[PDB]
Amino acid sequence: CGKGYHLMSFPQSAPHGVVFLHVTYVPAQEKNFTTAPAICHDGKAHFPREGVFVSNGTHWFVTQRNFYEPQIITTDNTFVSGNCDVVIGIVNNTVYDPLQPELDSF
Amino acid sequence: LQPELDSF
Amino acid sequence: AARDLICAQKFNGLTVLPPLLTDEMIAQYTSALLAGTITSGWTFGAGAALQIPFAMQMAYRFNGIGVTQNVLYENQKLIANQFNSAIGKIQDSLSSTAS
Ligand SMILES: *[C@@H]1O[C@H](CO)[C@@H](O[C@@H]2O[C@H](CO)[C@@H](O)[C@H](O)[C@H]2NC(C)=O)[C@H](O)[C@H]1NC(C)=O
Ligand SMILES: *[C@@H]1O[C@H](CO)[C@@H](O[C@@H]2O[C@H](CO)[C@@H](O)[C@H](O)[C@H]2NC(C)=O)[C@H](O)[C@H]1NC(C)=O
Ligand SMILES: *[C@@H]1O[C@H](CO)[C@@H](O)[C@H](O)[C@H]1NC(C)=O
Ligand SMILES: *[C@@H]1O[C@H](CO)[C@@H](O)[C@H](O)[C@H]1NC(C)=O
Repeated sequence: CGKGYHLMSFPQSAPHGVVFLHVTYVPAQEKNFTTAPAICHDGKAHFPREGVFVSNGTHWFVTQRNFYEPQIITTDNTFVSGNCDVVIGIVNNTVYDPLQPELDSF
Repeated sequence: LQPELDSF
Repeated sequence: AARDLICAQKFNGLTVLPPLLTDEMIAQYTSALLAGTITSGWTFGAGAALQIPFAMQMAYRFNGIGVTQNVLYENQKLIANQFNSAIGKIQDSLSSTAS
């Protein structure tokens, strides 16, 4: 159904045949980034639910794979599985908690 | 969630 | 002395045409496909080639079959050893068995 990530198709009749218009999706403008498989915070390894960890040099973000939409790292989009001495390539960073500063702010 | 608000 | 089968076919008008793509160029296609697979993933078949580490690519491959990423990231060397042993077993089975 066409080259690229397929979205739609439209049929057209033709003399002794059919013609498909395959509406597809193609990524356009790439960008280099530094990545890590997991993040060790407080002795616990954090893995992304969906997306991937990237960094533009100083701070780390999590974003989906097909579009650069960076977001800050919280516990809502990451899950914990084991400590941080088994996974190779793991990095040291902090993970923001969306409950405690709102709790003391109240 | 409940024990953390019980602590606060 | 004895006439060859190929010369007996050639002398009666039965010729064999050569293929357009040589074996080296077919091997160049295969090497390009393999390099794009192992250094970019599935992105090179759907647009430009997007580089990615192989561990992250295999974590995406396990996410494709309903298994989470920690299974790969906690058992990376086991999976590497099993893959290397599988490749060696294919090599030995292709060397020994001719059927
Ligand atoms: C990498 O991304 C960070 C995102 O926070 C950038 O930091 C911000 O930069 C803008 C201007 O470029 C400032 O107005 C913000 O105050 C910065 N935010 C923070 C939290 O410091 C950073 O500039 C980017 N580029 C690098 C590090 O080269
Ligand atoms: C899961 O299976 C793998 C093999 O498929 C096991 O790995 C083997 O473990 C034994 C003993 O620990 C070693 O002697 C072998 O050399 C290992 N094989 C490889 C290829 O590394 C693994 O132990 C199994 N896991 C559990 C929990 O039983
Ligand atoms: C990323 O870095 C590599 C190596 O320096 C370079 O070849 C490439 O042009 C850079 N940019 C992109 C978009 O890949
Ligand atoms: C991460 O931090 C811990 C303790 O703070 C330290 O033992 C470990 O070496 C650090 N990892 C790296 C890659 O610096």
